[PDB]
Amino acid sequence: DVLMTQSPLSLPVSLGDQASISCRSSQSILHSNGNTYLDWYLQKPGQSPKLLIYKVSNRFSGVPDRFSGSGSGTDFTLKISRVEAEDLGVYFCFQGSHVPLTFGSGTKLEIKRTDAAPTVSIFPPSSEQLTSGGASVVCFLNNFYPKDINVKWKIDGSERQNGVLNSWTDQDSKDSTYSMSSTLTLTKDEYERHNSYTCEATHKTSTSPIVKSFNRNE
Amino acid sequence: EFQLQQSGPELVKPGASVKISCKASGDSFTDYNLSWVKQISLEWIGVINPNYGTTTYNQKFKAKATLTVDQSSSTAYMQLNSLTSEDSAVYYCAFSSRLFGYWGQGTTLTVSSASTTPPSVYPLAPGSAAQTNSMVTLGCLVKGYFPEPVTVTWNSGSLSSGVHTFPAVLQSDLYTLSSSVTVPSSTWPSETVTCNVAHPASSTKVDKKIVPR
Amino acid sequence: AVGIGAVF
Repeated sequence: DVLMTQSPLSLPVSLGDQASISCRSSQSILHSNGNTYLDWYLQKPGQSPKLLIYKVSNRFSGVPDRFSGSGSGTDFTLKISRVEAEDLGVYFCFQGSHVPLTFGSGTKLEIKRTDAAPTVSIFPPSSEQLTSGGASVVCFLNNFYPKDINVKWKIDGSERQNGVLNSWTDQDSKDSTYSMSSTLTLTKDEYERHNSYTCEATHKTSTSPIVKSFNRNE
Repeated sequence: EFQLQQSGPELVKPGASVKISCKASGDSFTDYNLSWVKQISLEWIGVINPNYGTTTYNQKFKAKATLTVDQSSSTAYMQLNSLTSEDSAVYYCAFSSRLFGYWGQGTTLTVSSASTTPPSVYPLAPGSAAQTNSMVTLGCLVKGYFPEPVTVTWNSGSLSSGVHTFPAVLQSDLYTLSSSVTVPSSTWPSETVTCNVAHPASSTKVDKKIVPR
Repeated sequence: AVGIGAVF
């Protein structure tokens, strides 16, 4: 198969910045008929991908001229001369020359803002849930930037990984931050077996883990 | 005119099969073909030319997918066989012609052994009291339901600033969703904060007031 | 030809 890779995977920009996204194929995308079926797509959240550039450098009708494509063979580049807000989203390159047709992994064009430390909140199981027989501990990590964050659960000081469900929001339209929810689900017996429950976040805004805990018996 | 229509969301049990559809209509094109693309990350499954019935597959999907055409109605179909959780995804139909292409809205497929199951709604209240002039974060945990969607609001939609509702996640055949809301310490608990959860498929409506522990 | 299946 022809493998397509994009660089960078994440591209934070300010509005008005120039943006460049590259695509490399493992074999040449030039078809024997002379055409190079290299396309560029933009996908906005909750929407279908939309064609921007086809066959390396042809702007599809209606696509603004701030978008341009170049390259040949195995190396291709999409350029945005001046990024506008409607441009934010995930960009995919696509090769349609060689079966199986393949896509790059995508590049997220996002808004750059100042760093923001997460607001971390931890919650014990509700009495409702305990009455029903289960025990979930919840940790919200809210309104942070940049988007890269890692969360670790510790029970009585030991890391726990089974029973964890994580969910992430898209970049906020108003303050350009990200948020994350982590839910550790235990049996009620397990919850009653341990006392100290800790949510630990690793984020660029602190050199040490950002910790929130509670003791069950308090 | 031009229209590209895909069939609606599908819920299927593991090991079962499903057949979804795509139709291009209008007076704006002659020859065309229809490709199927999977998104969990885009993957091309195959292509069918409805006017000739010719198909080309991604060998990866040769057993998993069968592309057909109902030439009576000009409707293309993709059958996905012997479903596993690997197959839960959005499936796009992508139209190609001499002068333009176009992607449909997508068909979501969810694989689960669960029948319709109402959610349990749990309040998330802080275990420690709040300092003066601080922000307090409350939450709502919505667990064990099927299928999507559940809806969550706060104070019947009158609490909208400072809300984060997190996308639902399917795990062990059931969904979990959560929602947080942040308010000044001077407003809770002195004013009530309630998460309102609705699950249309089970005709469920739950109001859970967040009370201090 | 334009679109995912333009080569066919």
